[PDB]
Amino acid sequence: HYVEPKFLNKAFEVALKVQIIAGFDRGLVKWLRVHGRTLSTVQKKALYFVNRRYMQTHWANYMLWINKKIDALGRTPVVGDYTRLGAEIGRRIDMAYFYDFLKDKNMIPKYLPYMEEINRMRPADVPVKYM
Repeated sequence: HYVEPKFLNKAFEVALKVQIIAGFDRGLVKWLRVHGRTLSTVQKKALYFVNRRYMQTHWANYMLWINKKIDALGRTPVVGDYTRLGAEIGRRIDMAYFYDFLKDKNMIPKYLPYMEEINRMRPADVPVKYM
């Protein structure tokens, strides 16, 4: 049996997704400390979904940046490198600018079954596509 190669080691992909989602979520918690009493339970879940889907649709953009950092290391990369880079993305995207738009313009998405499915996944399992 042939083995289909992966385009990024699974553990490396997992470190990126865990750290990006964790960082986006940390900023959502700080934003909800201020605004959470003005949002319904389903609206708050929709914003958690927004975090995961934002990572998914910006994945290829992040990979371009990650790969330049990896090429600059001067050695074989290891999982810790992807943890550090995913945490940097997780902290630097100022998602509250988007939360403010969604709240202030009454644009928080209607919460749907597929969104709850994505929220209930482990970050490690959230699907990404390489392009």
